[PDB]
Amino acid sequence: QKRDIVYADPQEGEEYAQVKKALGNLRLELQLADGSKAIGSIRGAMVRKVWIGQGDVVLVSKRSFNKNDIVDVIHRYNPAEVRALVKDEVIPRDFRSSDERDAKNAHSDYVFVAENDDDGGADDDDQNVLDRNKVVLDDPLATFDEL
Amino acid sequence: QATVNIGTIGHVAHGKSTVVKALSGVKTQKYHREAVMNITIHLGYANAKVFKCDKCELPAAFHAFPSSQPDKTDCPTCGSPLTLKRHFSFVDCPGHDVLMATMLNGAAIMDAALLLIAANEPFPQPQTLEHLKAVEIMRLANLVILQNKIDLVGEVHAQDQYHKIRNYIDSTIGSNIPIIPISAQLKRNIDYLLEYLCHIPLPTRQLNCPAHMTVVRSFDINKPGEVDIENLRGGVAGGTVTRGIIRVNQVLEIRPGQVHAQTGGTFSCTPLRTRALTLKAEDNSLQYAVPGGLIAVGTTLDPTLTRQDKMVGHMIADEGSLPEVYAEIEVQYFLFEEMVGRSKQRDRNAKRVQKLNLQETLQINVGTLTAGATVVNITKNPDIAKLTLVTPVCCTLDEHIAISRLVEKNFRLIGWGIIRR
Amino acid sequence: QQKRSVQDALEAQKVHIRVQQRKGKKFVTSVQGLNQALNFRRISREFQRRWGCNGTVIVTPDAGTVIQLQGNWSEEIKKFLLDENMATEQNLEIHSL
Amino acid sequence: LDKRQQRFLAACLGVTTWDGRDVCFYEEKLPKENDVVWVKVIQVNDTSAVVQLLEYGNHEGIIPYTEITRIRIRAIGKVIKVGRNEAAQVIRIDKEKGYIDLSKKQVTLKEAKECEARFLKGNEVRSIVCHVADECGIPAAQAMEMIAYPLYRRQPGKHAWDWLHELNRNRDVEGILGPLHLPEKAQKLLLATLEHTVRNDTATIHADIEMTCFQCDGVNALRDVLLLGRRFKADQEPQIPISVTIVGPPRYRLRAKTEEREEGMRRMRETIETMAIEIAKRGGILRVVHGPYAL
Amino acid sequence: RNRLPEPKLEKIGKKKVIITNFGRICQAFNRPIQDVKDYIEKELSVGGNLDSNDALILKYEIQKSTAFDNILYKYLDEFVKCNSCHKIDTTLTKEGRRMELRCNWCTATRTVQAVGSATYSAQVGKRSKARLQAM
Amino acid sequence: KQRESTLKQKRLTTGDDGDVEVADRDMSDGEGEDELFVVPDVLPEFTFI
RNA sequence: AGCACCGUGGCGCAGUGGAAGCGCGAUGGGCUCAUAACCCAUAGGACGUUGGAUCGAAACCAACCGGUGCUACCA
Ligand SMILES: Nc1nc2c(ncn2[C@@H]2O[C@H](COP(=O)(O)OP(=O)(O)NP(=O)(O)O)[C@@H](O)[C@H]2O)c(=O)[nH]1
Ligand SMILES: [Mg+2]
Ligand SMILES: [Zn+2]
Repeated sequence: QKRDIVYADPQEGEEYAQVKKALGNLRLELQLADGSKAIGSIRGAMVRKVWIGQGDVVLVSKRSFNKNDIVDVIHRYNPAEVRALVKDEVIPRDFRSSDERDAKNAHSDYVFVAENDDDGGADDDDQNVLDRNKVVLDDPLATFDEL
Repeated sequence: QATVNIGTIGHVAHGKSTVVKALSGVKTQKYHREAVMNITIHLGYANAKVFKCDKCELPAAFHAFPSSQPDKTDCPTCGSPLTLKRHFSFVDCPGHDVLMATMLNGAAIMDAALLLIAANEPFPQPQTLEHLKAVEIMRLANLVILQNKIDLVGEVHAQDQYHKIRNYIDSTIGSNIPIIPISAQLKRNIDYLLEYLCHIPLPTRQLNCPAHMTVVRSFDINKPGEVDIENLRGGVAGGTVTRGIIRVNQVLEIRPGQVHAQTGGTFSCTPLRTRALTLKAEDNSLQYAVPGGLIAVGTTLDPTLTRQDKMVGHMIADEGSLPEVYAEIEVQYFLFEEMVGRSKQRDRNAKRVQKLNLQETLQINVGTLTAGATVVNITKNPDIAKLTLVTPVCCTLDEHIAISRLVEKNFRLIGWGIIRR
Repeated sequence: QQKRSVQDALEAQKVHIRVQQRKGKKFVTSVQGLNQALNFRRISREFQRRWGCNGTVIVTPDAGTVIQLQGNWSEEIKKFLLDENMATEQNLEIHSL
Repeated sequence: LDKRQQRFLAACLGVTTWDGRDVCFYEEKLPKENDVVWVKVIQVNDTSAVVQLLEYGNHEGIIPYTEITRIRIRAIGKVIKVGRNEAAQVIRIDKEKGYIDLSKKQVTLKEAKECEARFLKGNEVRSIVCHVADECGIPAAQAMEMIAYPLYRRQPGKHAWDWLHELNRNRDVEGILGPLHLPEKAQKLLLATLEHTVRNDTATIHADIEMTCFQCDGVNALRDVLLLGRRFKADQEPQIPISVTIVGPPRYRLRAKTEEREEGMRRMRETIETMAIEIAKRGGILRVVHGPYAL
Repeated sequence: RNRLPEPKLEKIGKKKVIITNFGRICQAFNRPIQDVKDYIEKELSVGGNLDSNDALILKYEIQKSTAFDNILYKYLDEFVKCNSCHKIDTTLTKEGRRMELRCNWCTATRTVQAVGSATYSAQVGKRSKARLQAM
Repeated sequence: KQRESTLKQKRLTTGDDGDVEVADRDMSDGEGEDELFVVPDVLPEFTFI
């Protein structure tokens, strides 16, 4: 179909952030990967078409007319893309603060690294092309004899 | 035997028994110590002889073990025979919160100590500072400051640290004591360290005044001995001598002696007469004990108690020599302004000491004693308290006392005192 | 005095909390390691009233005076014993998550 | 050594055939109605099951389905299975051609404890009298009938084990051979009955001395106390030393384990009294925990 | 900041969780199989085994996540990771009774102790069946 | 598909021996990816975009 | 350092002299629209090691080794 991954535009609202716990009446509690503590909401195209769990990472928006009102979840990042994001160069895995930075909660927590793609297979596509219009030897039984 | 007693102070997690492990090559245990993990709990002792390495000042590399360095009779570092200079004992005084009182117990024995700080923590913790003021009661002159970890973090943070510490010291205690790098679970830069210990002078002591000994250890009975003569392989008054020559087959009096209960409200304690069976220090056996060094004076008579040390602050002398036993001591006390050992944010933000008042739990650390006291009188003359001690104390000097109070399930130095008596 | 002090500030008194799961997303929780002197009826009956729960005052052989609760609570079964001299902050096992 | 040799040899065999697996323990062919018995489980067969007794030969018996327990079980298999040895009692009994009918569901609130004990005693009696009998000649039937069977008849239901008209008498004390008849097999009987059994295992507390208190003479006093502690004695074992655990400085733990009876209790009490009253005047006083146990 | 294989999961039967990468993980911090397995299974207070093709099985049910990591963190900061430097190259020893562990990248020795839980587990949670089996 | 097979049960009622009959037993999930089965082209373009 | 207890299938254990079993497992089938639940068939044992007692045992005795608990704290 289409892309499963988008990047924040720093202008026009939109900043990465992580869910903490969940609260009633469609709202939840939400915390900033630089700033202090927040409360979020959700949009009505995700009211039960999409479920945003706790400690899932998402992309907010912010109000244009007035800051420091409330913010809203306008997207979700699938776990597949979270590991990728966090790797590259981008967001902290500790979500600066955590609850708070002055209590330094949840210490390392040493890196995990998705270094598990290659298993030591999948080496060499640099080899032969077809040989056709040649008589060549190639009888089986090979190895079968060492005498 | 050892001639000079060298202690160890420093907050826990900065090394204590670690530096000792480097040099001596031995460790201390009691079983309980393992179960709580990296708490030392009671006191260290070990012995390492000094013999000068004769082309050594600071050569680049050698084996990590200290046997190429002193505590050997041959040298491979200079490749030449060795020659005696000195011999030392070690003592390890705790750095954990609770263990203040037992640091105090072992604080009047020593003739010097090493402060230990590490680069992995903040500038001056609370417990470090409290150690220092504790010292100044008993008024040691020689002191040495060290950085235990310098190779576990960079050679940048090291420098800073050193500058700060350097500033702070010689603005508290003069002599401008040196601040020195070492390693001692990698066991390097001993040569450096050792050179500074060599220069620390002979202290003076009296060898012809009536006997005085300070006990801090007891129990050596068995397990085995099991068969034959049957049990055990009688006990000890394992401690230091300050005065006189403790020879074998002398007659000794224990001057706190056996404690007897109150008969209504007044208690009595009767001395214990005992004989020296043998003097044992290190793995060697002595025929006479010279002041300085930990000598295991072999005791005699009856069983019961003195399991690990129930000889806490006990004084041994010769027959017909009696340090005066006092049940009541008139203490002239001076308090500090800061309740050291408090941990809140930073050491410098500390709370201030509350005045000494009637009817409060004290302690009273008279030398090696840990006697419980209650204030009954603040009046006799201003700033004098007539304090009644349940556990009797023997005066041989005017006595230099550190006073400890409970702050929150643990005592924290509050002041110092001197007995008028 | 000091003896008792140590023997208490550095020995025994170790405070167990644990969480498990009954099914799907239902959960359960316990506490153990609290001294016999304290009334269990008064602590349990507090936890309950401060949030839809369900206590007990179970006594089990060689583990006794052990109390459990209904729901996942780990955080608040630690928090409430911190400020209140019930756990020297050193004896706090969590087996949750 | 023909003993060693016989063993190693007979791992390669070809086995020596022996009576371990058959022959009725008592006279009777079959029990009376409502008698507990000790059976073995040959199989299940869905509709009830076929088991065998062991107290009387290998003779069958068959429990009927819906007669194993009160509870729903669904599967019969996973309560009882096969190869077990279990209790059961009787309901009906045909002596005409030997059908017997049993229940496991009427054996309730133990009772099957008695069954264990009973069975075991039986097994002892039997395995004994064969090793006797077949060193010389004669089949087991006859030797049995002349040694085993009398003591089940003479005194009613006292077995050939317990009360002191039976066999374990003749392990303590002798003189009961007389009213029975017995050639050479008397020898082999009594001597196998010794060679195997065993009594077994008994208490072994360890005196505890707490020599609390003081006095211008403790150690010396403690030594004197210690010297009378153990040997002492010796005599044939049980003994009473070694002695051998240091606990604390006042507390000394002396062993004292017996292999034979309550007789160790007397020795410990006497030793403690001598040490405490006559001695312990030169040192502290002797106190007991007590003292015995460990257990 | 070391690199640890990111445990990876499967939801089979909507009860069990199979962990494929088990074998690889245990190798990495240089500790054996059975001992590591014990700690995990004790904390969660579930059954399941290993065996197989060295993929673990557990009766613990969770919504599929990367949140298995918390468990591993506990194990690694108790057992393997020295409190001198912060670094795993570490190697277990047998010293005295209930004494173990050594560091070797600066050789500051450290002891630790091993779980043998058995204090309180509650009860969960069907009955009838329990008594039936314990018949 | 299994979830579609779990929504075909049949039926309620506590007990039929000692154990329970319940349908549904809760699920509020929910789906991940939606893999999207990539091969229009992959590698070369990625160094420009 | 002694005392006490324990050592049996991958793991936890049963088995007081006629002497290889059970529960959890692994692997492969069957029941079910699927999954739990539940049946069945397979392979998997120096009964810690050594000596001794015994017609004969894995079971009893001794020696050593390992594991765990308790008391010991070692000039
Ligand atoms: N890398 C490194 N490790 C060190 C250094 N000094 C000590 N350690 C480590 O720190 C640990 C603590 O040793 P220890 O001396 O018991 O600390 P302590 O401060 O004496 N304990 P206590 O506070 O109770 O006296 C030891 O395992 C040792 O390996 C150092 O300079 N570098
Ligand atoms: Mg230490
Ligand atoms: Zn390290």
